[PDB]
Amino acid sequence: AATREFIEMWRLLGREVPEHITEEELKTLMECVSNTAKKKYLKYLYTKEKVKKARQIKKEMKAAAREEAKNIKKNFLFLRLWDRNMDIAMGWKGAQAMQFGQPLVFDMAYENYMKRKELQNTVSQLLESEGWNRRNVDPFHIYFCNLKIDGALHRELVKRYQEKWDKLLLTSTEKSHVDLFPKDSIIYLTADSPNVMTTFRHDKVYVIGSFVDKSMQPGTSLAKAKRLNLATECLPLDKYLQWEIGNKNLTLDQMIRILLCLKNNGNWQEALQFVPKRKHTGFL
Amino acid sequence: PLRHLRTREKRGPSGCSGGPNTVYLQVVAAGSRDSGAALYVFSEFNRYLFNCGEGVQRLMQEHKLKVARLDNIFLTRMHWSNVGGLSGMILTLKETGLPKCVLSGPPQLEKYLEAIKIFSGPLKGIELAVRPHSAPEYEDETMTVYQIPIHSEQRDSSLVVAFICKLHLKRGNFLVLKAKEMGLPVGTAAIAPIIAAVKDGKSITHEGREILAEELCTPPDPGAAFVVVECPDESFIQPICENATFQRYQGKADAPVALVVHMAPASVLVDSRYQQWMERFGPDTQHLVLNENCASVHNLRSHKIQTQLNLIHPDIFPLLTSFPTLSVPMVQGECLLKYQLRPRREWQRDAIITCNPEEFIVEALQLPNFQQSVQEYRRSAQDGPAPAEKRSQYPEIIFLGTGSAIPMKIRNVSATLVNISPDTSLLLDCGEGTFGQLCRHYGDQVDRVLGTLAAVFVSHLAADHHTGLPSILLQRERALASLGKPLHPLLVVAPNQLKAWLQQYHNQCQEVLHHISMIPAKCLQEGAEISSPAVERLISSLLRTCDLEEFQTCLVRHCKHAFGCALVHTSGWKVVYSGDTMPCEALVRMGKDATLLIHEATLEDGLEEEAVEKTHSTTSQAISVGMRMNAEFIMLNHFSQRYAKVPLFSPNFSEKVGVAFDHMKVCFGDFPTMPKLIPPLKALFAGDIEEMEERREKRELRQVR
RNA sequence: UAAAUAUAGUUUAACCAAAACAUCAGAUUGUGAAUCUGACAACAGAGGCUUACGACCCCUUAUUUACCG
Ligand SMILES: Nc1nc2c(ncn2[C@@H]2O[C@H](COP(=O)(O)OP(=O)(O)OP(=O)(O)O)[C@@H](O)[C@H]2O)c(=O)[nH]1
Ligand SMILES: Nc1ncnc2c1ncn2[C@@H]1O[C@H](CSCC[C@H](N)C(=O)O)[C@@H](O)[C@H]1O
Ligand SMILES: [Zn+2]
Repeated sequence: AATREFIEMWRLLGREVPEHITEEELKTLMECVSNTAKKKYLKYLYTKEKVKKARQIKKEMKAAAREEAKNIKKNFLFLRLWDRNMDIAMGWKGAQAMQFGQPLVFDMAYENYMKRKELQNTVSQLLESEGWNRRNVDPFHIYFCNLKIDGALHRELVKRYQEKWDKLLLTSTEKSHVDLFPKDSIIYLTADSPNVMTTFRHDKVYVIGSFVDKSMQPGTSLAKAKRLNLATECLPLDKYLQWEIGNKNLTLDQMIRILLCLKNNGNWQEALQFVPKRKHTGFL
Repeated sequence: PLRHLRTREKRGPSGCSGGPNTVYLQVVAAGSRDSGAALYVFSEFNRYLFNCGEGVQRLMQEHKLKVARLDNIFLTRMHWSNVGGLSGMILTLKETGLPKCVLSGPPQLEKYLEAIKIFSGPLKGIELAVRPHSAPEYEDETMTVYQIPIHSEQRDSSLVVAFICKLHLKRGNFLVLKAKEMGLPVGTAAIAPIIAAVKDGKSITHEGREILAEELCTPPDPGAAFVVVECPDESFIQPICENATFQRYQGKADAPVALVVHMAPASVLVDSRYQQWMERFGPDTQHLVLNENCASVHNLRSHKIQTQLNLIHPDIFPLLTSFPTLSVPMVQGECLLKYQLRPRREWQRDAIITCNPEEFIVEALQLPNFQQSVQEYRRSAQDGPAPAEKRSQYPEIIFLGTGSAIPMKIRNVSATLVNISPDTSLLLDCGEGTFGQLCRHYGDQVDRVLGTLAAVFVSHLAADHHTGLPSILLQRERALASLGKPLHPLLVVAPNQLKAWLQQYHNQCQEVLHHISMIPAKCLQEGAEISSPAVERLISSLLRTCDLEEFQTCLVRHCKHAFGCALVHTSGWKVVYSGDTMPCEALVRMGKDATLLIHEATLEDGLEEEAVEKTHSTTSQAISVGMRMNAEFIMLNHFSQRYAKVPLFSPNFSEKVGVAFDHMKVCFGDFPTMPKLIPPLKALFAGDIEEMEERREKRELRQVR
C-alpha cells in the first residue's frame, strides 16, 4: 500500500507516531479520511507503545528484583488451589442462574450506530459486566439479544473470550428480547425515559442496550423501545444525587453493578455507590 | 467572564506570532428593505460588524453568530437605517459582560450615545468609545481599518464614512521537513527560536551556513485588503469617484483589493461614473452588492413557523410574503454568504440558508398528533356550525410582535397593528424591527399600509415598545412619496418624556421631528386638564382621521409615566389595550364592556413574586382582569423568553381567552374560532410543551431544596 | 442566551506524562498465585489549524450554574 506516504515524514515532522505498524493497522489507517482523524488515530496508536514498553520495562525490572531475593533467601488442610476452586464455584452458581435466575438482557442491536472505537469499547464493558455477574451471590441470567452471529460485535466477543465463548453460562441469541419474553414484563432501561425507576422488580426483565456512543446520540435506546411497545425507566440519579459533571448515561459495568446491588435488597444509597464520584458531590 | 478577554495572553502580542490563520467575510443582511444592510467579518482573534441596522441583532443570534466576541462596530452613515437597532445591540453586549466596545464612523455617535440614554438605562458595565473618522488608524491583532469621510455636494446629513480594511501580513509556513537535510533540530525545545526568525524571515547561522530564512519558509501572504463603501444616493457618486485616498488602492499594483462590498441602491451602480470606478480597481477585485435587489430569506425560523401554523388556519395565520447586465461583474448579496480571505480567496456559498416550504409542511404532518388535530378541527369549524357571529371584516388586529423585551427567533418585541378601516390604521406599539415585521407581513403592500397608518400609540418609555418608531417615519415618508400623497406629520400619543429622545436625535443626529405631531398621553386621560389649544385641534384630528368616537387613556400600574389605552369606534365596538402592568383598577374602570382586550401575560402561574418585582403580570391575573373587564374576548401577548415558542395552557383557559403569535391576524368575526385553534396548537408544539412542564418542575425542586 | 466545564471500569496526577486499583483468557498453584504468560489501554464528539501539543479556533451533543431598557 502507498499509505506509507504519510507516516514516513510524520515521524520526522515531530508528531507522536508509533514505530511498529502492521498491514492490519495500516488498513484501518486509510479509513481515517481526514487529517485530524488520522492524527487522532496515530496518537492512540502511538500511546499503545508508550504504555506497553513502560509496563514491559517494569516487569523484567521486577524479575531481577525477585530472582535475587527468591534464590538468596507443616500441617495444612487444603492445597493451594483456590483460583481453580473459585472458578468451579462460580460455574455451579452460573448453571443454577441459567435455570432459575432472573433474566437480564443486553441488546446488541446497536452495531450500526457505533464506530470501530466505540464497538471495541462496548466489548470491554461487556467483559467486565459479565465478570461482575459471575462473582455475585445471586447472579442474573444474562441474555445477549439481537447478536448477529457473523456481525462485527460477535466477532469481537469471540476474539476476546477465545475458548471461553462457547463455555460462558449466558444465553446469546439472534432473536430479539420481545421474542423470548412477554412484552409486558420487559422494561427497557434508558437515561432518556420519562419514567423514574422507583424499586427493583423481581418479576420483570430489564433490558440494557449495549451502546457506547462516545459521540453521544440521545434517544437511540428510547426510539427502539418506542418502535416496539416496551415500557421504559430511568435511574433516579437526580432524586438521590447532586449532579454536576458529565453525561448521565452510565457504562454497562456500572449499570449491572447497580442492578445487582438492588436485587440483593440493597437500598438506593448502596446501589448508587457505583456511579462515578467525579460526577456528583454526595448522596442526599 | 467571556473566554474572549480572559484568554488574552494566549492570543499573542503580534497575533499568534503573526496574523490570524483564517479570515472570511459573511453577510448577515443582504440589503433587503426589511432587514437592512449589515456585514460581518470573522477572524481568529477578532470579530467585526458593519452597519448595525434595525433587527440585525435578531439575525445574528438566529444564525449562531456569536455576539459576545465583537470588538468594533463600524457604521458607514449617521442614519437610522444604519444606526437603528444599535441600542438593542449594546444592551445585548452589556448582558454578555463585554467590558469595552468601540464604535466608528461619523463624529455624531458622541451625541447619539447621549441621546439613547434618555430611554435605555445608563449602560453601567460596558465601555463605549466612539472613534470618529478624524481619529488615527485603528490597528488590531488581525487587521487595519482606514476611515475616510465622504461629503455630498449638497449635525451633518451629507456625511458618509467608507472603510478600506487591510489584513495584516501573515507569516508563512515553515518547511520543517526540508530543514533536516540542512541540519535543523526538529526535536522540540532544540533551537526552536529559529522558527520565529523563520517566520520573520531574518537570517540565522545554522550548520555553518547563515541563510535567509525565507528560503526555508513559504512566501508570506502580503495581506489581502477589502473596502466597505456605502453610496446612499446619486449625490455621493462624484465625491467617491474623486476621493484621493481611493486612488492609492485601485491604480496601484502592489496593493490589490480582494473584495469591495457596495451598500448602494441599483440606480447608483448603473450610473456610468460609478461604473468606471469598479473597473478601475482591477479585474482581480471581486465585487459584492447589498441592496434591495437581493431576493433571499433572513428570518428562516419565522418563515418556518408561519408555514406550519398556516396549515391550521390560513386566514388567522397568513403566509409571510417576500418584498440589466453590468459591464463589471458583480455578485448579489445573500444571507450567510461567505467570502474567505485567508488562506484562500473564494466564494463560500455553502452556509447560505435555503427557504424551501415543502420541507416545513412535511415536518408538520410527521408530528404525532398534528395531522389528526388539524383535520379534526377543520371539519368541526368549516363543516360544522355557523362560522362565528356575522360581523364585518374590520377592524382586524395584526400581531407583528409578541416579545417581552429582546427579539427571539420566533417572536419579536411587542408591536400591534390595528386596521380600523381599509383606509386607516394605527399602531398600538412600535418595537425594534417593527417595520421589518410590517414589510414581511405584507410584502409589496407595505407602502399601502404605511399610507393608511394614521396614528401611533406608545405604552411606556421602555425601549421594547418605542425604539422602532423612527424607522417607521422614514419608511412612511418614502411610502407616502411613492403613493404621491402629501407629506404630513404623523400623530403619536406617548408620555411627554418621549420628546426628549426625539429632540436629542433631531438636533444632533438626523431630522425626524418634522414627521411627528406628538399628542402627550397625559391629556388623553378621563377628566383631564384642558391643554394648550395647539394640542386641542390635534385631538380633534385623532378622532376624525381614525374614525374613533372616543380615545381614552389612564396611568397603568408600572414604571412612572406608563399608560394604557382604549379605542372606541363610532360603530360601537371598544378595543382596550394594556401595556406592561399588574392588575390595575383604573384599567378596569376604563374599558367596561370592551369588545376586545389585549393584556400582558408575561409569566407563568406560580411566579407572582417576581411578577411584582418586574411590574409584570401572569396569565391567571390577566385572565381574571378580563373577567373583571366584562370584555367579550381576551388577548394575551408580551410573552417572556420562557414562553419562547408557545404560551402554557392554564386550566383557567376559557372560551373568552386566546393566545397571540407573530404575523397572526385576529378579527372580531374569529372570536369563537380562537378556542378551537388550541387543540391543533399543542399538537404541533408538543416537543416544546414538554420542555416547559419540566422547567416548571425544575423550579419546584429548587423550592423544595 | 451566556459562561464554566465533559476522564466509557474507577481514582490520582497533568504540561507529571504515566501511574495506582481494577477487567478478560490460560494455570492442579506444596501454601508469596503477594506469581507467570497473553488480551484490552482513545481525558465527550466531529473538523480546523500549528514544526508541534492535551494548547488555540469554529461546530455538535450533554452537564451544572446564572438569564432583561
Ligand atoms: N436566555 C435564555 N434563552 C434560552 C434558554 N433556553 C432556551 N433559550 C432560547 O431558546 C433558543 C432555543 O434554541 P434551539 O433549541 O436551537 O431552538 P428551537 O426553536 O428549538 O430550534 P431547533 O433546535 O432547530 O429545534 C436558545 O438558543 C435561546 O435563544 C434559557 O434558559 N435562557
Ligand atoms: N441513567 C440511566 N438510567 C437507566 N439506564 C441507563 C442510564 N444510563 C445508561 N443506561 C443504560 O446503559 C446503556 C448504555 S448508556 C448509552 C445509551 C444510549 N447511547 C443513549 O443515548 O440513549 C443504555 O442502554 C442505557 O439503557
Ligand atoms: Zn414591554
